[PDB]
Amino acid sequence: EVISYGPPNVGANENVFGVCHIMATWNDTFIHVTDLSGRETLVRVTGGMKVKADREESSPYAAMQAAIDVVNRCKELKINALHIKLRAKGGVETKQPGPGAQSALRALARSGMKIGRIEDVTPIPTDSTRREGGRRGRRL
Amino acid sequence: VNVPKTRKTYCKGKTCRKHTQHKVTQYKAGKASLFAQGKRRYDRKQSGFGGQTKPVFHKKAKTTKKVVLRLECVKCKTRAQLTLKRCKHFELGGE
Amino acid sequence: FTFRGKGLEELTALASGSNSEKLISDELAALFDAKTRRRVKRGISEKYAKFVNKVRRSKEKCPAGEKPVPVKTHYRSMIVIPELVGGIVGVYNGKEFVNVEVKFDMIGKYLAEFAMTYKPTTHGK
Amino acid sequence: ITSSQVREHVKELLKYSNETKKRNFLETVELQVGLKNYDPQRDKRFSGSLKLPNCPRPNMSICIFGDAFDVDRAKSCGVDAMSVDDLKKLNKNKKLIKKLSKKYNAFIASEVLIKQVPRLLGPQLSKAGKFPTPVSHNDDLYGKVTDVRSTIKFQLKKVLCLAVAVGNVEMEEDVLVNQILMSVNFFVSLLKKNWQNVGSLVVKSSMGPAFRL
Amino acid sequence: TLAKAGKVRKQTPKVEKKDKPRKTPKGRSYKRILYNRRYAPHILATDPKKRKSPNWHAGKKEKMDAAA
Amino acid sequence: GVGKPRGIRAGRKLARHRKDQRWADNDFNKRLLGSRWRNPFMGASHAKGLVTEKIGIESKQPNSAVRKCVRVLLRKNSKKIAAFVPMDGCLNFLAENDEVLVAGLGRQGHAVGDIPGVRFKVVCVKGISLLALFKGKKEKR
Amino acid sequence: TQPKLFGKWNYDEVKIQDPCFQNYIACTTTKSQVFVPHTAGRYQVKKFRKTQCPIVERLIGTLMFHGRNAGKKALCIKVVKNAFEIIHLVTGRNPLEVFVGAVQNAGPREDSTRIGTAGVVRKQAVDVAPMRRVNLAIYFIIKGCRESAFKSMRSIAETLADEIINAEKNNTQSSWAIRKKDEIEKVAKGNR
Amino acid sequence: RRPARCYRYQKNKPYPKSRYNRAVPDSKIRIYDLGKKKATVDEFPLCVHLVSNELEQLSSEALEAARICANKYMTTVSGRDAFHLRVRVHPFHVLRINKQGMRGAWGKPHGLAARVDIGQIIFSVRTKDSNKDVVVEGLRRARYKFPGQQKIILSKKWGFTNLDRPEYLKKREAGEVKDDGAFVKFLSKKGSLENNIREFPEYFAAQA
RNA sequence: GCCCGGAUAGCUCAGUCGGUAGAGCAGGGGAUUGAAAAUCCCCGUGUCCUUGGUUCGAUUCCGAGUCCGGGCACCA
RNA sequence: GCCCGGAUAGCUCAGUCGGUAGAGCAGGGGAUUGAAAAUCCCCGUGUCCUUGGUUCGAUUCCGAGUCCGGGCACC
RNA sequence: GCCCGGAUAGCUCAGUCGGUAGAGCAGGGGAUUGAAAAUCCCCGUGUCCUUGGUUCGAUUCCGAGUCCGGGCACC
RNA sequence: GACCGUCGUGAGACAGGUUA
RNA sequence: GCUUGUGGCAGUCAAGCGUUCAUAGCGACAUUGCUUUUUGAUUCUUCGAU
RNA sequence: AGAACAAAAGGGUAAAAGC
RNA sequence: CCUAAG
RNA sequence: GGCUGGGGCGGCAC
RNA sequence: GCCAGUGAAAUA
RNA sequence: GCCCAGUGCUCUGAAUGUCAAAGUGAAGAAAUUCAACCAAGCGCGGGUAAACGGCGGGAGUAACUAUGACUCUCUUAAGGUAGCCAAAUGCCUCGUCAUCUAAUUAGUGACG
RNA sequence: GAAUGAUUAGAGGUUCCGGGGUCGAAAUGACCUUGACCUAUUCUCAAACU
RNA sequence: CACCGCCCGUCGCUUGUAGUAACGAAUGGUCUGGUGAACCUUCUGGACUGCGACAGCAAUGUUGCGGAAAAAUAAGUAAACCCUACCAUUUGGAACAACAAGAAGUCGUAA
RNA sequence: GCACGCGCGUUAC
RNA sequence: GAACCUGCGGCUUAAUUUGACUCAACACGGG
RNA sequence: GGUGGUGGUGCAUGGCCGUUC
RNA sequence: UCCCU
RNA sequence: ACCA
RNA sequence: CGAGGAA
RNA sequence: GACGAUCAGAUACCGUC
RNA sequence: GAGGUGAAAUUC
RNA sequence: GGAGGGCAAGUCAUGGUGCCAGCAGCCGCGGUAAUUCCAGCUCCAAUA
Repeated sequence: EVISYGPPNVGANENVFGVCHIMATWNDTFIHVTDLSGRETLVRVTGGMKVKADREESSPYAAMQAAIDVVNRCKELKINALHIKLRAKGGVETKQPGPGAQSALRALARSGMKIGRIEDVTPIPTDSTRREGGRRGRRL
Repeated sequence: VNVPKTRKTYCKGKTCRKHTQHKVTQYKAGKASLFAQGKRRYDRKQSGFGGQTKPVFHKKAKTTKKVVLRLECVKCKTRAQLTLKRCKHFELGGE
Repeated sequence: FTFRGKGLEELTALASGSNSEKLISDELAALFDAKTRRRVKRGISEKYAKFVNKVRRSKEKCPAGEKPVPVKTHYRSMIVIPELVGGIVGVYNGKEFVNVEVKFDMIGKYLAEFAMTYKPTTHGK
Repeated sequence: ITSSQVREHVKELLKYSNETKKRNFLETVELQVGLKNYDPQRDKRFSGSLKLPNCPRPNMSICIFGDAFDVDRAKSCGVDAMSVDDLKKLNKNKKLIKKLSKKYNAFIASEVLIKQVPRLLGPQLSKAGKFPTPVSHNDDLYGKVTDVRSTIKFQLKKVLCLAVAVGNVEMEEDVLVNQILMSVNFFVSLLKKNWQNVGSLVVKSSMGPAFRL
Repeated sequence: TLAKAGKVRKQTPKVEKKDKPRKTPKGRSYKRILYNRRYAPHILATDPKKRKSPNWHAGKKEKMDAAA
Repeated sequence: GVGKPRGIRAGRKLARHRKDQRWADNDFNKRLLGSRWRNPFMGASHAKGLVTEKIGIESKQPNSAVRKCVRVLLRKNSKKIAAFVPMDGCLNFLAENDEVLVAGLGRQGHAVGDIPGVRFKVVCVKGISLLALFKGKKEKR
Repeated sequence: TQPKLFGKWNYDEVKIQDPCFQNYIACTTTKSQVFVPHTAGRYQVKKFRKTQCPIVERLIGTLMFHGRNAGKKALCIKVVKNAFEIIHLVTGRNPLEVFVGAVQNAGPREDSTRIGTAGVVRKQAVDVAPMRRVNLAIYFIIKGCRESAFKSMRSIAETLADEIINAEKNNTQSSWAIRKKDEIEKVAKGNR
Repeated sequence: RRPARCYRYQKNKPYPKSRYNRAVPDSKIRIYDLGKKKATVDEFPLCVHLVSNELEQLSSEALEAARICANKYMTTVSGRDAFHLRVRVHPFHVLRINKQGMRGAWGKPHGLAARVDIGQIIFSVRTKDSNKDVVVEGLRRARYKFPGQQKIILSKKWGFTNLDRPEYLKKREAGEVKDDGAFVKFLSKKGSLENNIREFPEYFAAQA
């Protein structure tokens, strides 16, 4: 049969934890899963790996596929619960989550997955540095 | 310029004589390196510095080598007989 | 070696037959198309008769020097009568009079059919 | 496996028996191989004995036919029939061309086909066991049936098949296995490269096996 | 242009002036006549809002008699 | 209070102020800067001159017309003058090289609304008032 | 007694299993059980009358729809009757219980609404209604018949017959009708 | 041009410079008859001709000028019906010029003239009696042109003209050319015809 | 003069360790369209450079030929 | 004067191997506009400079020439 | 100064291997407008610079002068 | 000897211009 | 230094200009020449001093 | 014998030397 | 340049 | 390299 | 097994 | 000012192709002759001009007339930017207009 | 006013294929003007023509 | 005359204009360094002449004294002229250039 | 009136 | 788009009467 | 000096009609 | 229904 | 008017 | 003319 | 300033440096 | 795969 | 010296002219039926 690799410990009452990082830009979306120490990468699915048109590299659809794609890979890691660290290029950019955000989570919950605690880790700065554009910014 | 592979060009050998269809290819080349007396002695310089030999060789060619026609019967059993057609450029049987 | 429709002479005897009364004896009638027969059998004018004789004098008096006296008319509605062949009648169209040499073939046909009433179109721009 | 053990298939394998002493009657050994495994047509043989040396062993009815004159080319002997009114209906196909060209030996008939042999008569039969070989087909199929009956040598054609011999009971070793090789020529090697072209085989005499590879 | 100088006047038909029937009194007399033809009590009599234009008599022979 | 100062001791101030703030008047600024003396007539009311040539000028804006004009040479001044010849046939009397008497048109500056760069009127030909030449019963040479 | 269709087709031979179509079809009513598909009814008056129309009357209507050639129900009632005989001679089933199925299948369940903003032509996911679904189904079915029916000796009563059959089967290779039925959903499933 | 020094003599056999001297600077007088051509061969009779008495090379261009002033008057006081000025010299011999700064040089062609043998006829024309002095005075012109020269001679023939042959053609009243033998009389001499003649004809051939 | 790589659809190029020839673009047909794109389906053509041998057969395997591409070394 | 380079549709310039010749712009006709632009559909165009010669066939390959171009003329 | 060049209506300007003379603008008569610009048809106007030659005839093909118009001028 | 332009990779080279 | 094309300079013929007339004053075309302070050819004399 | 005989030009060539 | 352009 | 109306650029009567 | 053998090619 | 394509310089860089001597393998009976891999270098990739040096060309293109901020184009890195002149660089050239002279192939001031 | 191959110029065709005109004008007979080949003439030439 | 509305600039065209600064010239005025007519005064000078005494009665003559013309003199007032600086008022100048005004010129469209 | 450019329509594949 | 029909433009013509021109001209002036 | 005029000005006008509707 | 007119 |  | 492009 | 795109034009309104 | 736009494109 | 307005005075169905000649202090007149031009008539103003 299958040769799983999740630690040698099962139990339909023993929860496994995986920290899922999700960055949702207005261009691309990321979905990452890693040890609760976040120093060893496991699963990594981005909208780009999911569609052809660069404009769709964001999409709600790309979030579904990249999301469900990870859950499958996760049942094999023997992990059922996921901690969520949600972000969105905080830096000096629209500190607002993208679109493929509420879409990704939703997909993980539906396709089974148990959800641990949920954080928002969009890096808000104390100061700032001259943003996109300048003085007047995107005009038109 | 259109030759015709094999054609009864009388010939002999002998131990044959008379005619005999001859499969006639043209002649190629042949390496020498490290056998030729040309070498056996022409290995020099003499020797902490050199140059070459009086004929070596930049002259002025002719832009037309020659056909090394190599007629050769099969009944005569021998022997691949060379001929000499001169006019280039050209090529075997067309025609 | 060429001939003519129904015999130019038979008709001169057919038209000027025993009763050479009405320009178009009932004889010539059998020859013409319904439209023409209609008209003659209906009510043909007399003027068409004095015009007739006007060609008459033109055809004889003229020497064999083949120089016919052109007869002028507006009666474009006239249907060429057998004896009308040979003379050159000038027919009005709109501007002036048209001189046409009457051949045997143009009989039973409206005298107007030859006096071109308009100059068709040439072009460019 | 072309190794020392050849004389283990020969010398060490020449008195195996299956009972007591070693009997009291004559012997019967050889050296098994084949013909060329080519396809019994294009290229697989030529001329030259080993030997070898043998003949039938059991039956010899092979193949020879074509016209109404090919029957007598199998009357004072014994062969198969190609028929006349069959090359336009059923003298070849699978179990047909077989029949005439499918016996054991090979073929020793003549030639006559025309525009029909790329998938029927001459065709379907080749690697099966025949496809127009060299049997001096001109005077008949008997004199060249010295290459199709006895002596031999060992005409190896059709499907595998061949022969071998050297001594009688016991008196061969290096020249026993090296007699088996000697019992091989234009069947073990030939012109441009031919020292080997197979995988394995068999041999013995009557005892038990030979090479245990 | 130039040669087009006085095009108008040259083209104008010289009409003559009505040789004075009698005379035009020049002096206190003229000022008198005027006083009479307009500010004499018979005109200041009728409405000061309905009295005529000192030149409605544009020289109209038809309205010239209707008034007098 | 307003800008002006109301002191009995500050008369001087008000005085100088008026003399100063007064330059803002063109009418003042004009005569004050001997400007009148620099014009073609040199202040004068009229000027004599010789006809340099009769030229015509085009009307401006809503008007389109050939105005009659004479280019004159003033005597002691010696300047090129643009002079509009009045009424109808007028230019028909001005012979080239005759003596002409010119005067301005409504306040020396803007020409009549119609004219372009003309600032003068012609009143005499060979010393004969134009009006005089304009009415037959008067004069002609 | 029960008035069979065209005189030989029991109406009660069918039932609408799916609840969707139950009120958006005619087989079910007492008033619907007609001998002839001609009622010169007054449907198309209120804003949902169309419902109460004996499913086949609808078919006939949608059928006499090509300009010059059409506008005469008289005939069309025929083309539909023969077509029913012909559908029967092949699956010997109550041809209403065939046409009916076909109606339920050939109706797209999804469409895309063209919503363009300043030149760009965008689309969205839209779920197709029932009344609209049936309408599309018939319109579609018939639409196709004429397709081949043109310069062909094949007749409408034949083309149509051959259609109603495959349209019930969902045979995506034999029903110009169901082709769109699938494509419309597919393309629509893309724009969504 | 280069003057007339490469002028009248010899100093060189005759380099008619055709096939062998290819580059003959093309001629100068591509005229020859310039006049009342297609003439009558009766009509414009009595010819006066211009003979040159002096083995010279009446140059190229020169012969031209001849023609020029020739026609000039010919016509200018007698008409296009009056002349016919048969060229009658004509200009072969391509002469040459000269130009390793003095070492062996042959000529490169340099203009074609012609050899008036002393007695030869040059630019000689022909016209009717009433043209005499006309023609005569005119040809004078030329003599004054063209490295002269000069016959301005009055003539006869033969029959390149009138031309005495006067008593002759004035005698061949009856006929024109052959004559010749006596046989296939296809020059309508008059009058019968063939029959009679062909009688007399062999009637003598037989006398032998 | 040696030493590597190639030769395939009109273009650019995949390609069994011998059984089928395939993408991408161009081109074309259609839906959509203010315009043009981008979209979105459906197609089009192949001695797989040539010549022989291996094999039941061979784009493929090997030799040879021509061509183009790479490279590296000399040159009296 | 010597050695070079072209020329092809109305224009600016592609292409050929000896069989075919093109594009952009212009232009002609409809469409949008109230009307012009723009934009959208449709469309037609060639002595391939003249010239002899070769060839079965020449815009193309030779030979001569015209034009418009550029480059040398040093001791 | 010698080497080419243009001369054509009111002013600026082209010509089968001669035989005929042109647009443009001025221009007056219209179409057009509300009137006018613009625009589109029409008029008109001359040895095509003076001589000599070539031809059936020359504005043109020739030859010289001619006026104005670019390139050449001790040691 | 020394400027520049202009050709040349360089050395230099200009019947080019400039100065002692 | 030859030679003189090219430069320069004169000359014959007389169609023309010169309003009337070819020559007072000039002369197309065509043609004969002189000139050696142009220029061009040529290489004889002089790099074993100009 | 004005053509043709690869190609330059000339010679040659007619039941051929051309086809 | 011609396997026939021998 | 050479032949060259002196050398040269050019051309090949190399 | 093989004489039968199909298929892309039959083996102890 | 703008040009890194050219020549030079110079960087960890290029997933791959040459590339010598020893060293290795294969074949003969060896001599010897075929092999495979193989440092640099090369070629591929990048930066680099206060490094050598570079800095285009023709067509159309109204409101007498000539005209180009216009666009069309074919095009090599880039297509001379500020600035500056008949200047010690300018061919024609004694440039054209002034200015200084009675007079200017000189001067100077302009203009491209 | 001989072969060939060049070149002048007009003549005569009781002559044929076309560009200009005519009674003219669509198988117009008939003459007509430039070419197009004869026919007796004219002019001047040839290393690779006689 | 109401967006097929208004409207801006480059260049061009049409009709025109000579400003501010500098320089040139003219007139007038002042400064700097010199030449210096004329005249008041001054020191001279002393023809000519008046007086007294002596040579004669007288014309004349000697001398003493006094007035006194020309000449010459120094300091002075200082005309004119020149040179060196500066002021004022007028007036002048050109191709190309420049400025002014206008438009359904040309290219686009700023507002 | 016809080289053509538009606009209602009639008949039809 | 097609052939006819009819109106408008255009170009012809002796002459092709003329009105009307984005809906608010063109089978409309009962054309 | 009139009659009459499908001759000119719909921007000289009545009357009427279309359009905004 | 207010996207288009 | 566009939507169907 | 074989159901008709931009509209 | 160098680049992408947008445009009939963009060394401009967006985008990469 | 990022990034960036209405779409994409040089960019990583 | 004027008679559209300011600025007192023509509502002449007046003649000529036709953005021409010209008027006009400033508004503005004038492009075939001008209340401002040329002129007649009649008017107004100040009046030697």
